[PDB]
Amino acid sequence: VSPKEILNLTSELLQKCSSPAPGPGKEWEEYVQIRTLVEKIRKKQKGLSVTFDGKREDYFPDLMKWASENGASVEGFEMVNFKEEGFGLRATRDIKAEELFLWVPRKLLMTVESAKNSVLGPLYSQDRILQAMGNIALAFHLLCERASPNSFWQPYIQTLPSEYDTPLYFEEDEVRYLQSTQAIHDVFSQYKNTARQYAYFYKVIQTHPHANKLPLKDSFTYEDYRWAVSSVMTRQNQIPTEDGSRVTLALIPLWDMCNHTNGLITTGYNLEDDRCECVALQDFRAGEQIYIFYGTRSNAEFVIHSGFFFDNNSHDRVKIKLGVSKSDRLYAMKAEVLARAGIPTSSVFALHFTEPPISAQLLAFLRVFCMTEEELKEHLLGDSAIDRIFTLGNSEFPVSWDNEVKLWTFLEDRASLLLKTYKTTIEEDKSVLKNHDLSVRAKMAIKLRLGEKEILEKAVKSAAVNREYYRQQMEEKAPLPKY
Amino acid sequence: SPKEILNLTSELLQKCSSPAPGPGKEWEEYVQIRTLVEKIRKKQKGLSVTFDGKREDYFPDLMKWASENGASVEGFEMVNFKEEGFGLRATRDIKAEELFLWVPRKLLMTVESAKNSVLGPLYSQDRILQAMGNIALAFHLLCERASPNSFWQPYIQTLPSEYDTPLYFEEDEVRYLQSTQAIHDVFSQYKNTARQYAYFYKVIQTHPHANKLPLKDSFTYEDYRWAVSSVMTRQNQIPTEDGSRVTLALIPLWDMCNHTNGLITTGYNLEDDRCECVALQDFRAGEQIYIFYGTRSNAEFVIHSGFFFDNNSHDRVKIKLGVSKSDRLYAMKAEVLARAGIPTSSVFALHFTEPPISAQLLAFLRVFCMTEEELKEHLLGDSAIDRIFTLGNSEFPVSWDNEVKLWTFLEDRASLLLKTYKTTIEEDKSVLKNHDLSVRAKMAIKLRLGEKEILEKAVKSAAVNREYYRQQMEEKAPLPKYE
Amino acid sequence: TLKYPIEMGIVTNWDDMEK
Amino acid sequence: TLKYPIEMGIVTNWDDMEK
Ligand SMILES: Nc1ncnc2c1ncn2[C@@H]1O[C@H](CSCC[C@H](N)C(=O)O)[C@@H](O)[C@H]1O
Ligand SMILES: Nc1ncnc2c1ncn2[C@@H]1O[C@H](CSCC[C@H](N)C(=O)O)[C@@H](O)[C@H]1O
Repeated sequence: VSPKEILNLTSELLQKCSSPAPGPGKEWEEYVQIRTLVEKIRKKQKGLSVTFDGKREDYFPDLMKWASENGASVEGFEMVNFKEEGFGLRATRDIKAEELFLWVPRKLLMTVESAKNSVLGPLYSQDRILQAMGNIALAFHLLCERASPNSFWQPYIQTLPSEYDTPLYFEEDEVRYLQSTQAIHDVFSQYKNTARQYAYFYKVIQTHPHANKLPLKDSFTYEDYRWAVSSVMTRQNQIPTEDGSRVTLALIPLWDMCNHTNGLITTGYNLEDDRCECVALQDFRAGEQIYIFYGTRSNAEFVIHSGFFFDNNSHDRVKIKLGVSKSDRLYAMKAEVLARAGIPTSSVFALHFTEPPISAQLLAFLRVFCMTEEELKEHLLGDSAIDRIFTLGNSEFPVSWDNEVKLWTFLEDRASLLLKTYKTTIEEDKSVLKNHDLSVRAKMAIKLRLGEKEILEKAVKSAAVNREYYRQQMEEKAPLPKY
Repeated sequence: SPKEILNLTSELLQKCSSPAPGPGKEWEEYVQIRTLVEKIRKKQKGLSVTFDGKREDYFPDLMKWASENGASVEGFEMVNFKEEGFGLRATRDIKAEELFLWVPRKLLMTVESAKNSVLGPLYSQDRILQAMGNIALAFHLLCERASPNSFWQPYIQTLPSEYDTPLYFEEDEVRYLQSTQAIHDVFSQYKNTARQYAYFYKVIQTHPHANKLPLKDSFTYEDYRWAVSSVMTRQNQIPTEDGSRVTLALIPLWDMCNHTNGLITTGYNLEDDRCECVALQDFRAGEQIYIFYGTRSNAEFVIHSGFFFDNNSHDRVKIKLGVSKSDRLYAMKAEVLARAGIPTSSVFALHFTEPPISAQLLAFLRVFCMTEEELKEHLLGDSAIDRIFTLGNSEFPVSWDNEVKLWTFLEDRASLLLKTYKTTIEEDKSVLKNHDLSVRAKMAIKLRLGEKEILEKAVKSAAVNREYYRQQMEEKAPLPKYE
Repeated sequence: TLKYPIEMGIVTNWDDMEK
Repeated sequence: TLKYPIEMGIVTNWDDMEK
């Protein structure tokens, strides 16, 4: 209850979350330690500082009227609470693919520039974090306008969600499902970043004179900050500045009520009319939900930054770290070949679930990684050296049959090795999903760890297939293709 | 403002106390009442009492409070399931018929505890509270909700804040129910609840016995809609501690269980003075624990419980039938029905079962179609009472002709009832397949689809029974006789 | 069987004007 | 085709100590 008590707990929180990384074996333990401090603070606070009297949908009429007054499209769709995605837009007439059905002028947007010109301007002008991080500045812009009853953006803010499914909102046992995955470190970083930021700014707001007129000085809870950054990370957009020279981050009212489906980006910024413009990704008949394609993100990115898991994500991928070792006798030649091909000697590549499993850059890396000294010479010397480097990412022009067989043997072995580092198997994951009754957040975590393994399992099978094809080419003494 | 609300509630009271305007005017009346409620609701601040934490923040205090008063608190946890909302999930294996949950009477909220509370003085004065324990429960819940030191606060703070009873539907969601049997019950419930809110709003203002209630300072329409929805979706009938009367109660912890098909496995144990629930089926650790609520229809689940249950094996629709006073055999038929314990006109049920009709409806239909000679054999002589005894028994018909008449009649009447709906079964299936709908909208459409599917199955069953008995008549089969 | 079976959400009459 | 494609929920860096 005591103001000085919370200031001491946040001081303790700031110190804990500013300490260096503990080492990957100690990150789960540090995670629980930070969760313990945050939850103690949160349980001593009163939740969201500003709550509204009516239901969420009570405010959609005001948003439409406010958008209409400032030149946005307001006809042809309605807001509906869908079970799968939450609230979304639904067509009230037939909308044809490529029809411009949605447009939002810049004056309705919340941007880093509107942050600078608002009540947050003075604090923004002197705080090193706000000036450097538009995403955080937009989170505080959103909180300041939320706690301002005469704010121009109130019709937008009163329609925002009150809760999200970012991992910031998960229970400890819900995140525990992700132990041993690739994704869980970023869950840890998100939680530590948010806790450090809340404690830092809580102290800044309570002492800095450029914050004496901010509504947050009277009340700024951890729940406030968790809501604000989750609002920004699930909804923010990059748009050009008015003069088109630079980019900024923005919240786009009305348009950000659309939920995600597979497809192509059909929203662009119209600089001439100074407005966001969305054209229909597909035909939407009257009564069908209107979807857009958010972007080619992985399910790890959708879970951690967008708060949902997308079934049948055609762009799902996992990471695979690979590098030429300096203990390799051919390190110098491989490094130079990679360099001439625009590829680092060590990098984080992706494995994809859809065809093809490996990108051009990863194929080229794997070919060089397995090259003999004579092959490397052919890529460094003579009048065809540059032509050979030009084709290194092309699956149709192998270096040699033996090179392919070695690289697909390596990828199969490494993908198999990675699979064995997970604390569960794929069949075990499918059994948990089939035989246990799980919350939405729990299923997101289990489906994420399942997806990582299914991508590695598909890489193992594809590499086995490819290895056999090129071994057959070898034994058949087939003529190597030439470009 | 306070004089304005009292003005509006006075109009609402007079609007909702007017007699039924005739079935053809009930939609127009409904929309009129809705307009007035929403105008009041928009001028009020929602729920008078709200809590800072999330719903799941308060489940620990519920468990600790239940544990201190003798309730089972081990072997389950609270999980937010997507399909049913929050429910209980087993943390150990639970065998069918194991007594896994018990709730002593001290924890319950009852009409008795309502009497002995701050509501006591008003309870003893108001005739509605005295006659209707369910409304008494709802006000008990509201007064304790607004009492920060209430004994039942750990329970109240874990209740839902919103429900899916038709009181919460949008007007277009209720509109899907036009021309169905259920929409009249939706109309009644809406008018009942608005009349009750306005009536008690004025009573609390005028009665001295209401002076100490928290409701004297704030009592919103949202307060009342939440309270009655809380009661109608969760209330239970238990014996008094005396054992000689029944009361209505809210049962904490136990009423977190969601519904599946089965049999009732919860009973009251007077000797230990506690509610007891044995497992309806095996629940493995990590499976949701379900109970069977009761043999209610999907119209009852929708209107009074706020959900539609797929594969409800006890679904049924109403069919109103009566002997006409212009029938020349009315006198005889009325007497036979009376001797059988059956009214001359009644609302029966059609079930989604192999026989669609109960013994009582079969008996009524047989008398409805009896000739004068058959009526005389059920009225006179030493075998008349034997004949009445068997009227509800499919195995002993009155005559083959009687059966052919009654199944022909039922086929024609169920066929006619199908023709009074605005849509067909095929149109409803197309709506559910081609439109993206809210949960409430889906409940409404599945409800009207279910009414028609029961009638259609009744038509099919009746046609088949007609052919069966028509065959027995062509073959001059000996009639069965009970011996 | 159960002397006092308990039906969750037992339907009650809310019509104060008829009852 | 689009000169200024807009990605909904574009991923940003929140690590203030890196930046
Ligand atoms: N395909 C999908 N499946 C499930 N949830 C989705 C989804 N696409 C978008 N969402 C949800 O919508 C959010 C993006 S903003 C889109 C509107 C949002 N549903 C709202 O109620 O305001 C995401 O964070 C996720 O919560
Ligand atoms: N089988 C089922 N399907 C969908 N909802 C159900 C259900 N069984 C119970 N419910 C929900 O649970 C309510 C009864 S109280 C049971 C606990 C409730 N889900 C809660 O979170 O507090 C019903 O009004 C309905 O909202």
